Amino acid sequence: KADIAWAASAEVANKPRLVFVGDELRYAQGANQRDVELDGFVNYHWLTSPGGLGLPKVMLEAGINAPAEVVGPDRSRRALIAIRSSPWKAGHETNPWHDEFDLDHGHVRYFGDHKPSTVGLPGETKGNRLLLEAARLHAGTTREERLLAPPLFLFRAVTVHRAGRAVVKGHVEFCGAAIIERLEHVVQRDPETGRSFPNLSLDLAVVSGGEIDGVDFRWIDDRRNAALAAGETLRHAPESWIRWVRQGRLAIPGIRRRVLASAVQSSKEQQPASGSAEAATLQTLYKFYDGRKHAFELLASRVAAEVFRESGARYKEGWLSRSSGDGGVDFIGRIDMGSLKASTPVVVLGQAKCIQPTSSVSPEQVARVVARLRRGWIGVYVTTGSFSRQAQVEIIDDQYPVVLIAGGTLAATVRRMVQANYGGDLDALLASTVDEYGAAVTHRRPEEVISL
Amino acid sequence: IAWAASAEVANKPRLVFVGDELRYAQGANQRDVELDGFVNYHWLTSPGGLGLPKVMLEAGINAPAEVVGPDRSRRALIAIRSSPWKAGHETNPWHDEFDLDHGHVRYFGDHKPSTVGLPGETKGNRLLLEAARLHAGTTREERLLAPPLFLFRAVTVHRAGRAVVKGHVEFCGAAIIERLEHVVQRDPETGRSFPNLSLDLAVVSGGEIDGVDFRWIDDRRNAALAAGETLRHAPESWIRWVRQGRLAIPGIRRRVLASAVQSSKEQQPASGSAEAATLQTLYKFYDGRKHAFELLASRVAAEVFRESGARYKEGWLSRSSGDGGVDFIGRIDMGSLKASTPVVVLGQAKCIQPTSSVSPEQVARVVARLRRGWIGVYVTTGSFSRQAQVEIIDDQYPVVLIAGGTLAATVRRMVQANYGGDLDALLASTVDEYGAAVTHRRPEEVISL
Amino acid sequence: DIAWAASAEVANKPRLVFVGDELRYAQGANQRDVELDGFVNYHWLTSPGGLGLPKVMLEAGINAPAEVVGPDRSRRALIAIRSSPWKAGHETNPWHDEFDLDHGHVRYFGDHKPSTVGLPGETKGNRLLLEAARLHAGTTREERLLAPPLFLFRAVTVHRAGRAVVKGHVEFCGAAIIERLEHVVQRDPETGRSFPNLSLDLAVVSGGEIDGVDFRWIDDRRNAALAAGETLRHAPESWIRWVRQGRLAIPGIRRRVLASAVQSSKEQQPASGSAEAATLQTLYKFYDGRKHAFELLASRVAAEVFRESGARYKEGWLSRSSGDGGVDFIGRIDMGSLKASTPVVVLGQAKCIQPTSSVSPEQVARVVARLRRGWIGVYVTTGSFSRQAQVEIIDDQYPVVLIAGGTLAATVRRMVQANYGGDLDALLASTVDEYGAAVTHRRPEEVISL
Amino acid sequence: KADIAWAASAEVANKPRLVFVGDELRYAQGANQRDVELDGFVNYHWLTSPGGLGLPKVMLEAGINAPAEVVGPDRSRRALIAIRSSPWKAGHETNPWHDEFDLDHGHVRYFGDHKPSTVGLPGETKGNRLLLEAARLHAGTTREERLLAPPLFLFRAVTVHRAGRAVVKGHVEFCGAAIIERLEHVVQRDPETGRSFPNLSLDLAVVSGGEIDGVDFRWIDDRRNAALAAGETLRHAPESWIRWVRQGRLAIPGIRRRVLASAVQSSKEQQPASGSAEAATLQTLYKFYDGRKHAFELLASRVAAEVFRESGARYKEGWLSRSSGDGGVDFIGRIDMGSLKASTPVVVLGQAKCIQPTSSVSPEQVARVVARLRRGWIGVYVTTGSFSRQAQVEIIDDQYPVVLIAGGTLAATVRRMVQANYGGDLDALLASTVDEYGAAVTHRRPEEVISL
Ligand SMILES: [Mg+2]
Ligand SMILES: [Mg+2]
Repeated sequence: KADIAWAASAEVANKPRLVFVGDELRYAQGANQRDVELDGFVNYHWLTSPGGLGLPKVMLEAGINAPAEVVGPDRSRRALIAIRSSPWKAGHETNPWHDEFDLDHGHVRYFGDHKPSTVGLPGETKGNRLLLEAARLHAGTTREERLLAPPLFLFRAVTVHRAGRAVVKGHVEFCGAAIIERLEHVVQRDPETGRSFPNLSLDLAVVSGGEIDGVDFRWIDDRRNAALAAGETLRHAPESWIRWVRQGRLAIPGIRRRVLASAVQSSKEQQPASGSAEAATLQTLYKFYDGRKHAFELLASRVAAEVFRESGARYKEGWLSRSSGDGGVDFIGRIDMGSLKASTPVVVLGQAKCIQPTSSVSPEQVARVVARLRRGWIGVYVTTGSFSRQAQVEIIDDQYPVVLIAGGTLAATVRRMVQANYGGDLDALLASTVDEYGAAVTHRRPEEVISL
Repeated sequence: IAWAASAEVANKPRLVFVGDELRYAQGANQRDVELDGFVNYHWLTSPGGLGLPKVMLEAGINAPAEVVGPDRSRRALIAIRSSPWKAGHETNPWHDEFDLDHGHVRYFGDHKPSTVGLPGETKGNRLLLEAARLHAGTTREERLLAPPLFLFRAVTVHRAGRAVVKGHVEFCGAAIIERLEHVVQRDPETGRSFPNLSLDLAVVSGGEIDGVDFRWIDDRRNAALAAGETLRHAPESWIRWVRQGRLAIPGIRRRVLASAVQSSKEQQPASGSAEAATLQTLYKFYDGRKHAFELLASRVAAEVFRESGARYKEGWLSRSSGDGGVDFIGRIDMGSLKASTPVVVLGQAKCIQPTSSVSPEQVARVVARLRRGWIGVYVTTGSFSRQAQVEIIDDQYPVVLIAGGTLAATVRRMVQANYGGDLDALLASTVDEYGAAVTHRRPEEVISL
Repeated sequence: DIAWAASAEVANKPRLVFVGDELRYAQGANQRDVELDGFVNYHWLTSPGGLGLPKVMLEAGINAPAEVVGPDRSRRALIAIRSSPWKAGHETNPWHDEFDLDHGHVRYFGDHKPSTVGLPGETKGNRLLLEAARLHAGTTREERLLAPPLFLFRAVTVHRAGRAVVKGHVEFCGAAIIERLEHVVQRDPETGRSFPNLSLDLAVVSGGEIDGVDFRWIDDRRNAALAAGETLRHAPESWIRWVRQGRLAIPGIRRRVLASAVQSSKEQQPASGSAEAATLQTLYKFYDGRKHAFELLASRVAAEVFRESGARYKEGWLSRSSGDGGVDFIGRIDMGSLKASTPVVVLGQAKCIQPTSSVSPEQVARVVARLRRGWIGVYVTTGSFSRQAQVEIIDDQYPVVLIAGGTLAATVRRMVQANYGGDLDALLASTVDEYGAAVTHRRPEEVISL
Repeated sequence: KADIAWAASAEVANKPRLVFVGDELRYAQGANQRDVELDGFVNYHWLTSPGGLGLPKVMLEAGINAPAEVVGPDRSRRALIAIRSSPWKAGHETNPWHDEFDLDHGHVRYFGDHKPSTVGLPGETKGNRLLLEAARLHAGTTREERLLAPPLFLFRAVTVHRAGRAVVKGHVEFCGAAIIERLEHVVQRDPETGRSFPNLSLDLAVVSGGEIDGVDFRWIDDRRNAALAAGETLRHAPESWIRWVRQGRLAIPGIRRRVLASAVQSSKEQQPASGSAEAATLQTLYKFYDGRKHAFELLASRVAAEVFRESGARYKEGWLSRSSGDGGVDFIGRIDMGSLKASTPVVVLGQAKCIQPTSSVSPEQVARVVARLRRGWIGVYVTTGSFSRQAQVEIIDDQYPVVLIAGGTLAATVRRMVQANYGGDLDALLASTVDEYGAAVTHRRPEEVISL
């Protein structure tokens, strides 16, 4: 009876049990601990506590959860804290005290479980007590305290579909492990009685799984192990959390989870391939348009036009704002979105800047264009050089409606315009943009492109 | 040819469209029409042969001599000339404000820091006061004498082939003085403050033609003609003003929309079309099925956006809000492949009788939700009210409109061009095979997937 | 030394009271009983018998114990204030105390009476308020240490044994710092007298870990053997922070209660039979036919509402003299330094509907849609705003100020009582005769030139 | 005898004495009331009280002045109140609570005559008593009370030079007629003696002259005319004033004097004048925050707060976006626009930039802040330097809702903050920003400031 129960624990201790952010789990009431996948999804109780360990379940009810206080040769320890929130609304805001999940930037604001009927002060409820006691450890200035600091695992109630219909109850979503970076006392007004009650407000920093966005659940097996030390649990623990226990609060901005919407391109993958014809072509473009910026602005307008038409959308070229000097906007255009005789106008603000293909564009120069954009307006930045990482990061993060055109796209679109209606001769378009054509500035308001 | 030439001038209409670029040269001929690729200004104001000198148009306020008639004396007209622009450096808070699309222009008088005394000691402002007194109105006989104000702005042009900066102007309609004020301006050169005049002006609607018949000027410069005899080549707007007064101003001002307003008939399918029948069946089906009609709306809007080559990608709905109306979310990839930028598409739907129209506020509920980088789309079985379209165009609301006509048209080719069946399966699809696809996600998350 | 046991008990036992606590207030009650008639004894909580100190009287208005003489200075321990809001719609006085405890803001008026001779304030209350204001704006931490905390109390109607009972009970509303004190001129609707008085903006500080205070703070402040710097050991963290930093602490120490900003139709409308209700009736019955005169009135009302804060508001124009459209009127709010400030274009919409009717989210959205970047909106109505409209304004974060029946009626009451001497019909006539003249056809952006 | 006198008074009553805003008047206490021109300038005493009237002088001593109560048949009334503002330091102000003139916007911030050694509440002094008795009528509840209201005529001591020789004393200038828009309690501290004292602060609304940029002094003659009733004294009053008498509070935001002037300031104008105490303060600021970025961000948060408080808006302290590194947004606040009952939250984005006081902020740097602004949001840029002219014109043209705080504004605001809270001790403030910039940093989204 001992050899078997031990060999099973060793068996589950050998195999890794990974979870990932977004993983739909099946949280069933009275579920076993053997079924690896219940009802199509990975079973919760098995993932958190396999049957091989011989350990009881880690309940995940609405609010704050925690298993028994782990007593050990190390010290008294809290294994972990399991958090669960809802999304179904039935109110006015619905809540001024609603839990906010910013997983893309690794930050979650979560509110305590103090009820208006709770007789006492935060936190007489088990949940808030666990939260305070853990907060004291997360605010630890030593490794001896941060080792004891129980990991807060996040879960989110999700609606899961199958073949037909949608199941709202019975499923959860792993959101990650987090550090308690701030705790506050708040006052929430219960609308049922119109009476104010106190509560807790946690600012949490979600740590990123290295190298892939996930967590090995054997770490929890380590935490729950009453025969282990606090330092003996950092074997299957993510490197970020380890770096937190090793460093402190100063490691937070470096280990905090970070997810962008779209991909970011380096200067090398924005510029054409080294040695290719497009490289020498871009160099000749930088050499030719170094003296005159305006012809480069006209070129940029035409290029932008061909780029917007490349997708399929109907584009209408407007004009060029300036004839001398510099400004925030260099050229104006318009995009008719939809079908013919029903399409809606979208003003296209354009900025062009000729620069070394090795050089990159600063985010403030892009922002000088973004700032002029009103509702229903989009932008386009045309350059010979590349775009800095922070530029694209700020664009993606803040959801900036700006089309980026670096060396590569410029070279390709121009090369397509050299073959289409230029007849191979590039100096034809190059010189045509220099004289005659460059005199047309129109000099009108940007929103007046709609009228024509 | 003495009076016969002047009578020959009174036969040929000299219509001057609002926006016509004119050639203004120092010592320009009054006989030659076209000058340097442009219509000569001096000939336009004074054709020569009328026995009348050319109406000068120097910087700011101009006016010809007083006109002596058979009864009473009248001022012919007032010729204004401005000059934009400062090449990306608008400097004056006392700059003239031109809103021709709504027939409104605010113009500032020509008092100068050097000018001693109060406005208008200066000739221009003096003329402005004198005219404004008549523009006040009260009686129709008093409005009858009020001199029209013709507006011009110096526009940099292109002489046949290459650009020319100075020596060219641009017509800007005829205006009524609706407000006179005294303002104080600080001269940047000196730093000291000087008084001046500020004028709110209503540019009247031309009527059949946006421009005006310049023979009106000739009639007003005609000494033999009386005041009430000068209103024959004048726009009906000005006549309505002389009749009524300051009350007729809202209904006579120039009104220009960037686009055209469609009627209910053209927003609906042809009266005898099969698509009209399918539309009627659509309405009869989704009368009490809002959610299904909204999923359908998501699909239809998706196919409409797709029917252009534009890289469109669908998403979800939003029936979670909290007693809030349902809206579908989509996303468009803007520009070429790789060189692309996401755009969130927020759409709403309303199944109404094909005869019924959508109010401006209902569309505005979609417009309001739009953050920068978003576009809206409204889908309905009925039509769209005039005022809604007006507000969308005028205020430049980025919202795509799909009436019953476009709806039925796109739906008709959305089934028997891919389904391999009929409309019934789709009507059942939006109910059963669609179900709940709203989720609890913000519209911004569609660009993150 | 024998009573020093009870005194030590008092000094050692934390005596907490929370914002919203119901206290039994009886003048003849003793300071030894902790409970009286079902509720906590006010006089015990404020001045326990173990201290042997006199009672802290809570007369209606402004109260303060005799000056406390310390080894260093002579300080006023505290200033107890008892307001009496009483009514759901309000009383008859246009200048009544209003509470925004969910945001730690209280508009409170001085005790200057119509029958008061001289300048504000020859009355003891206003005098105490000014003497307190001398310290609440202390130029040093030492001065701020002497500053008497304002303890707000507020008469209420508790639900006891005999099917609820009015009077005899007060409500603790927190400890306050005087943000602002200005000269105001009020008018008694009944007597007809116009008199000066003091208008005070008060900041109810955040309690921190608890939503209230420890009255041992008051015990320390009343202790004549303690220096002012020795009395902060039981004071709120927000208060200590204020004493240290001064005015720089106020924006971050106000009490905040996370509560639904959505209001019902009953809250937005006056009481069933209040003065504001009759005012609203006169307004609706008057402006039922003509919408433009009401647009003018709404312009004035929006102006007053924005000017309450002390903001730099400048009127613009009225859009249309006939017909209907998206925006009814235009104004502006200069924000920043007097030398270099940025203007905020204000877009207004007026709609006179049945006071029982509500404004739809689409009707609000017609206004919100017109808002450019840097622009703010305002919607004025005789009716209310639907729940969903407010929900969408909160959700999608619409920069729009909502002025419904109650706010309109109250504001109009103040305007009438302070400019036309209680003559509503004069104001109405002025709106009818002057609306046509206050109309321009300018773009909203042109308001910056004003 | 009687013929000449009565004809003199009649000829004064039938002749408009127009005085414009900015006019320089010769003021001699021993001058006569006959000469209309004294020492190359207009005689003050003649202008304010012509000899033909036979009325006593309207003395203009330093501070607040008022003639004897006019015993009219309607009742007793005050003719007017003549304010004289002592200084123009041209930037060399040492007292933070000096009177501020903004005549281009018809606003004047004025301060009472309460002295540090004054015993009693404001105002036991004659001046403050005059201002309070006046304010009683300026906020008159009826048209008649407003008819009784004595107009405030503002005068500022000026240095004149008509021959090429500057004369510091002896001459004053007209600054229009004003309405007491606001009268509030305030506490000042004389930096000299170091003594703090209470006083009155006033927001004055200089009214629009209408057709003329000034007033006709026959209005004053009529108010001083004891034979005239109060209602009969408006015959030569400005239209704005009559409109105020009729309407009341509702007229004020529409009758303020307005002067159209360029909002663009030079680098010299955005900086405190050289040789001033304020310039020394700015020097100390730049020198102290030359290496500190985030401390300067905290300080900038505080300063922004104070400026918004000056505007009258209710500001709410939010947080700092980061404790380390750089970014677009440094600090976040909130403004509850409207009244207590009816209001809306306005998110405030802030950016700090401790550059050289001679260095100017580029359009791209400002636009990096503007680009982050949604609707219902406002921005604010705080710098030790100035803003480039191009940045300013880009702000004005596209109407960017951003508050500009350059070196001068910053320094002045800091001087007032220090004098009013730390007893003139700047080190306390600086150390406060250095020691508290770490615990003010949160990783929340700017929209979360509505919950604070
Ligand atoms: Mg309206
Ligand atoms: Mg910074």
